[PDB]
Amino acid sequence: QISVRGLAGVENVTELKKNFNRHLHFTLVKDRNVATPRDYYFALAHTVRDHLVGRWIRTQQHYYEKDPKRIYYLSLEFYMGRTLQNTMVNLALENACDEATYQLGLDMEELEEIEEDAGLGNGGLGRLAACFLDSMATLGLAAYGYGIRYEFGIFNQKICGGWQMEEADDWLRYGNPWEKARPEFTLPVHFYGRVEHTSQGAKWVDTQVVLAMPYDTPVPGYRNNVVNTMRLWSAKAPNDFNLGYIQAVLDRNLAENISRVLYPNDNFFEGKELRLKQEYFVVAATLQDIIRRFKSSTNFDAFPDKVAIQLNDTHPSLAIPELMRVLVDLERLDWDKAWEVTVKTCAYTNHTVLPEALERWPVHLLETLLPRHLQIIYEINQRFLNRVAAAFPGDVDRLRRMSLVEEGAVKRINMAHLCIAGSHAVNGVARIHSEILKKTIFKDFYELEPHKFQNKTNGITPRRWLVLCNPGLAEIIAERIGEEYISDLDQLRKLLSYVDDEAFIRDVAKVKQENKLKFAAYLEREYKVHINPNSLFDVQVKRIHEYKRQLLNCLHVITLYNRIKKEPNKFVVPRTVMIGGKAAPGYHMAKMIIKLITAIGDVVNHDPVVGDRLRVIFLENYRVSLAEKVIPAADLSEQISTAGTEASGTGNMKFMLNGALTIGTMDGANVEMAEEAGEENFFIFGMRVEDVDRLDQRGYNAQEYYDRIPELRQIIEQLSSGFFSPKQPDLFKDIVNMLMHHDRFKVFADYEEYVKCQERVSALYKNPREWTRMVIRNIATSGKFSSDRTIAQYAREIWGVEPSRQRLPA
Amino acid sequence: QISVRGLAGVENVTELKKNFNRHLHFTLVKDRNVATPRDYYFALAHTVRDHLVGRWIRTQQHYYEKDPKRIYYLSLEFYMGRTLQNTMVNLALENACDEATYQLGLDMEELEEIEEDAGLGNGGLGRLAACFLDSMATLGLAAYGYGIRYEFGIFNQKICGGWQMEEADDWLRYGNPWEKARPEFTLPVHFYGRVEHTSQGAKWVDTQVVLAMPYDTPVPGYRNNVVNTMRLWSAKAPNDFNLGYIQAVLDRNLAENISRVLYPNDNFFEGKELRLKQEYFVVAATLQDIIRRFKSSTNFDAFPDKVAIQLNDTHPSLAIPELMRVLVDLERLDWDKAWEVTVKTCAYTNHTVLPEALERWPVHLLETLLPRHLQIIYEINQRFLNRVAAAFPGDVDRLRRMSLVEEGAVKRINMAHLCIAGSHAVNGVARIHSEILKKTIFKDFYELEPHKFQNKTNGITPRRWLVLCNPGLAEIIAERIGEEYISDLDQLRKLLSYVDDEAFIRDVAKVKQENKLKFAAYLEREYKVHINPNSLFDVQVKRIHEYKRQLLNCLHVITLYNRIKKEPNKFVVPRTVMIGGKAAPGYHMAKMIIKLITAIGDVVNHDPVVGDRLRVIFLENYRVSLAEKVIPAADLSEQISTAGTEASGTGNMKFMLNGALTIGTMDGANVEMAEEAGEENFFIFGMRVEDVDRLDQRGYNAQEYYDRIPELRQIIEQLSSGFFSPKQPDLFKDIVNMLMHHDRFKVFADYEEYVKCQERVSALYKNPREWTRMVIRNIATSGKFSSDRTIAQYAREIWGVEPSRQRLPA
Ligand SMILES: OC[C@H]1O[C@@H](c2nnc(-c3ccc4c(c3)Cc3ccccc3-4)[nH]2)[C@H](O)[C@@H](O)[C@@H]1O
Ligand SMILES: OC[C@H]1O[C@@H](c2nnc(-c3ccc4c(c3)Cc3ccccc3-4)[nH]2)[C@H](O)[C@@H](O)[C@@H]1O
Ligand SMILES: *Cc1c(COP(=O)(O)O)cnc(C)c1O
Ligand SMILES: *Cc1c(COP(=O)(O)O)cnc(C)c1O
Repeated sequence: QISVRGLAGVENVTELKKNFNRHLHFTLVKDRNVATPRDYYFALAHTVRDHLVGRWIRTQQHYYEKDPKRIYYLSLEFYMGRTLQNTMVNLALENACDEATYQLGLDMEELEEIEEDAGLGNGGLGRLAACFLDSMATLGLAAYGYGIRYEFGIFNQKICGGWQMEEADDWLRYGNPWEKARPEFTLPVHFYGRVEHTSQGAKWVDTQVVLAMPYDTPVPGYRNNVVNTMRLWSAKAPNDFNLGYIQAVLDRNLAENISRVLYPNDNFFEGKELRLKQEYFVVAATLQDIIRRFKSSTNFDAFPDKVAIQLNDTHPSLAIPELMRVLVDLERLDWDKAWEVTVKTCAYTNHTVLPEALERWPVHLLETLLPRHLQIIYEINQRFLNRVAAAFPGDVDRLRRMSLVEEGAVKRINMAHLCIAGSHAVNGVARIHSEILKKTIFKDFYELEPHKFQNKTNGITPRRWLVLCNPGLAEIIAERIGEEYISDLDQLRKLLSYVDDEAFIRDVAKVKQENKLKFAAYLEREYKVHINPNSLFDVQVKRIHEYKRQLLNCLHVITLYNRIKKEPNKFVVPRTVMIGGKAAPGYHMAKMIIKLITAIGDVVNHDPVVGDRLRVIFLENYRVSLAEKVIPAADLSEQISTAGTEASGTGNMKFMLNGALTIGTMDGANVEMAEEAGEENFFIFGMRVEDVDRLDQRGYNAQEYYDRIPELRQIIEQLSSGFFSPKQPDLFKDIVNMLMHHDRFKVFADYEEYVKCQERVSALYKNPREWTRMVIRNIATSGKFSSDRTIAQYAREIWGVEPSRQRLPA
Repeated sequence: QISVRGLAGVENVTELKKNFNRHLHFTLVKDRNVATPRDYYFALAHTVRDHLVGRWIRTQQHYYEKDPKRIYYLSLEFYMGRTLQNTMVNLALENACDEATYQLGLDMEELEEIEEDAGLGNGGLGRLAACFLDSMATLGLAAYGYGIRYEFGIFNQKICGGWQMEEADDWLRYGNPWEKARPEFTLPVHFYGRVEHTSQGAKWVDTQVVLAMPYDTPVPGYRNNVVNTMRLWSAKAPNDFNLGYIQAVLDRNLAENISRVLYPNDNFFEGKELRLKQEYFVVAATLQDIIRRFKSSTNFDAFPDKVAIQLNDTHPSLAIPELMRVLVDLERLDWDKAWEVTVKTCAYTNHTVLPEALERWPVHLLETLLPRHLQIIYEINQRFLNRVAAAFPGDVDRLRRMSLVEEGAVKRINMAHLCIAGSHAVNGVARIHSEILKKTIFKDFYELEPHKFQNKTNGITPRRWLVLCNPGLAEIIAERIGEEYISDLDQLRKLLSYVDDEAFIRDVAKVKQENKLKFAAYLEREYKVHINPNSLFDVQVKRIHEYKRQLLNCLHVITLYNRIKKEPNKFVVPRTVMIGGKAAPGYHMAKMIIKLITAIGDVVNHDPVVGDRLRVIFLENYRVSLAEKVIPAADLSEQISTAGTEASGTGNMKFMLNGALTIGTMDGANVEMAEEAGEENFFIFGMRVEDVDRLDQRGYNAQEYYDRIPELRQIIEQLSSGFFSPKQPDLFKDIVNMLMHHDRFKVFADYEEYVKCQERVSALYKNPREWTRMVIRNIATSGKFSSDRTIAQYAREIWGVEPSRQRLPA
């Protein structure tokens, strides 16, 4: 049908049909009389997987023979989403499978919808890990992702009575055809116990053992025949575990609970023992696998020449003291040599400055669970502080601020300080964030070791986030500039030559229109909701958090409602305002925000005076597969965090690639996006970081804004008095109280500029030709935000390896 | 190589090789460079499984079109053992796979040893269920086995310091290539709740739900292209289960524990709640599946024409009140009609008369767990007793003895009484056992409903228990009488014509000798134990229980030792005495018996005066795959239970088929075996049932035997004084105490006859030609003990269906 989806050759189609029927009969044990759509999905998935196998085996043999430096990306989250379509895209099989299935009487798009998301992450951090794997494979790097195979991923969100309810995400119920269990590379992981000091060093004894069993998933590069591996560990009890009899077998559950469920926090730390066990489990199993692979090529001088370990935040920070433990206690290296190897091997990426998100583990927990690691941490700390004291003699307060050990009520280990001390490179995730790290929270570290600190601005994969989710747009671009841009996104700059081309303008606007119709139809089918597809699609999708300021969007929505009610017969640009995202289960204020959004919808959507001029829709169960549907359909991307809080953002980038304009603050990567497109082509508003600092010095007084802005005061009075909750008039009083007295994120301070800037959006939308020209200028300058660019920078500036676009043979 | 293993045609071998390599690459994702023997095993298993699929699909379609009466065999145990070799035997693929693997550089016998037993049973009852499935398929019956997929089967036994230690049998760790998950036929099962009585009947409300997910395993018939199904249910929590958040997900374990582990008792009942949940789980899920299949062909008049349910002991007895519940509460049949359907549909097999093995559930447990089932049971009881009272007016004591409800301290439901009341047929498992049921424990029931009571003597499958485990014997038989006997075992009578044929005598004795050499070598390899393969192999393998009298065998062994020590220079026929079997983990006396056996070995095996004249070996981890090795190698089969206690036995039959002579009491099926072979060809000794009764009336006084038999007294003094436990002299005093004061099984009363009869065994073994002639007379008359005979009788006399030897097309 369309060119970027590849060739449907007669031979290839005939073979795909034959293999589909083979898997239906032999693998699934069904005939066509009794097969359901789910059986058809599995038959297709097995058929496509068969095409990965030879390449997977060949890629791994190639790494064994060439022995390149290997890159190990360690993360507690990999937010993969669905695999079927992505695999077909990367192997150039999409049109062939469409034709084969069409010839068998089946619709491939309906089969794709059956697959479960692999939801092994919370949001941006986990999704970044997934983009990165895709880019590493596309760039020919010998890379492995290592994590945990959670039995239950991020919860499924249902909305009941306008409230979030959580359901378990039993993603493995029907089987996962993409993974291969590897019970033969099972490894032991130790917990608890005590330390004995012999004449021949320290020994960690009397430990409890849990087994780590690996499951491997293929990660195909884009049309280069490289298939890398994601290795996820699952927890198993040993067979002599607890070994009256029946209870001992049932208690195997205690050990296997380590890999049971993903902690559903985003930007929020809690010191729970189970989470610490998860973190050590992944590190201990991973490092053993790494060492085994290194020895099969005790000269550890060469270890950093053959191995890089990238820490995705502090969540796998125990890799530092575990590497030391192995080298000192088991391999018998002297401390100083071990430390040299460790620092040269490890690098740390920081993803947040919010203080409540930073991991600070109580010492008593580490003492019980990981007594040897605590000894090693103290020794790292004493040696590190000895260096600080030599460089800044007499600066006793600096010694307290830089310590890995925080004093107090409960002594804690600051894991971020541990990661900086033990890594040769430390990076933030957007230019403004990296600068903030050097000026504020890690200023002391930067002064001691300035060479360590870098920036690596985030990116997204253009395979999933353009070709897969928006083939119509990919196609109209390819018609003009060819297909090379899919793996070299900077080539999108060539589209600036088409900003005045009437045909290109028309085709861009047509693609958006088709995507909006398709999305409006999806909403009627699966959720019984009617929307005007000629309205401006105003979209804010991301996790629910005070810092992301869904509440600021709420206040705009109410403003627009109130203005319609005041002058009902005046024209206004119609909007469909869509907000979606999950709240962490124990985060009360986030749950109240969801309820506010649905309550505003209840009033607005049923007011006959409003008509179809304004609709407010809460999009339930926001996840990767839903992002692939709504992002292509958006007109306006809402990126409105308080300046200084969103370390990067990556949703922002996905919207820019797919032909939405952005309204946003100068925060995170929004800064760089505006720089690349031109500020004239972005809707920028609100306090800059320096303005937030100035208000903090004077003291933020929300009352002042209430007193001076009548439109704002009317909204607060409506919230307080029960206008949006007529049966429970005090329902929203905690939201009102927070906004008026303890708002850390200064929602009222950006309200006036936000409303004014939204009026400019509406004005431009009235002129479709000019809106579309601005869109072209955004898509054309989105190339910097390819994760291929990001990964090339990590490779050259941190890992010491050279990317390659060279194909392996098929 | 050998004829009964089938043809190795060039085409077939070429195809098997190609498919093996295909599964190695695509299914296992390995190349030959990195493949282990376990990978080779899986590649073969997938290759053989592919040959089952078409036949499986075709068989199930055939049943759908013909709509025969369906037979549902309900069991809490299916002791399947390994599947690979059995599948090849039943599809005639054994020589072809041997040749294919040989051509690939692999030894198929080494690959077979990798497979785990499916150990989903305790011993004889579970193994009988497995034999039965094999026979039902071979006889063309539309039969389904239904049970539970335990995550952990019967424990692995290790012997440490001579004591039994238990390890979890994590049989699924590497995957089970034989099963197919069917998550689409998942069904709900209800627990707890309460009953409401409306105007429109009783309603069972406020229940907790557990899901039952089925896994299907193929059961191939012998060369008839029929493949039936074994459907095993696995427990899953619903997704809203308990739905702070993290704990709710971890607590899904509570529901999933239902299918976690097999209770490891043999002939011993304990009233644990988890076991009751297992029993209801299997019944509730099964009956829904049965009803669904019946409706897809509300006229329940025809239900017993299309359905038979066979209850394997009382373990699935809740099927009776559950069928009633469905018909009355959900389908709205009147009680009397429902009851007619139930009784005509259900039939009950009893497997034991020991009072401690009979299920008697406390009422308070049923009241909490299954309140509606308890109401239905009481109503069954009241109606049943109304009939008793009409037939035997004034016989108030009969009403108390026959009640389903036992009065007392704790009121209990007698499940056996429930099964008799609600079934149209009740059978025992050997002629003597069936007679005992009519004269003793169910006498009252027999007087009320004599037509219900039948016998169905047990049997074993000759596919597993001759062709598979002893191909050399199968072959020498086939050379004389052809191959038809494999599915018509009565044809073994033709071998009586060869009792004087010198060539046949030689070949029979040669096969035994080869099997003994192979077994002696297995023992040196895997267990570092040396044995004389010219010695008489004296074997007692079965679960450890007082009633089975492993202790009587111990006393003989000590007697032989003591006689050697007394006259060291006299000739005695050398023996290797092998005892094996598992003890239930909480059965203290069974555990002490194992320790006694190993302690006797410690002394005997290291006494230089004994030499290789006597060796005592405890065979560790006795299970189906070990039975297949040791049974072909045995000379003497020890079947020495106290008369009246072993309902049938089935090990006895396996030994008779494989060319061992039997020493045994007139108990269980030993009676019928002696009748078929002739008493002159069996080593019968000891009290008959009537003799045991006479001693019970007078009172058993063990002291009398101690006082009169000097050889017995010497042994008791050696046990008491520490001769076999020099470091812990009192170690065995509980065994001594039991034998002297509270032996329910009268070990001393059969001692003198047992020793005398053992001397006759030794005398015959000295004359190999006459020993072998007697063996021929046993093998030749073993045909009655085919489970094909047993199943044909169930089919005609209970189920109302006609077996068929007709082949389906391939
Ligand atoms: O660079 C990728 C993205 O990382 C996000 C992030 N920054 N920190 C986290 C974070 C995620 C999960 C969890 C924590 C922090 C703490 C925690 C504790 C327990 C379980 C999960 C989590 N996520 C940033 O907010 C976002 O601006 C950035 O684009
Ligand atoms: O007909 C097949 C065989 O059934 C055996 C049996 N008779 N009762 C049981 C039995 C097995 C398991 C369990 C129970 C009884 C009670 C129990 C409770 C809990 C768990 C398992 C078990 N087993 C008989 O002892 C044997 O003579 C016969 O050949
Ligand atoms: C990209 C993405 C995110 C991150 O969005 P932000 O707006 O950067 O927070 C979160 N969740 C999903 C499912 C995503 O695809
Ligand atoms: C046949 C068999 C049994 C039953 O043996 P009995 O001597 O009848 O108790 C028990 N366990 C295994 C493994 C068997 O194969």
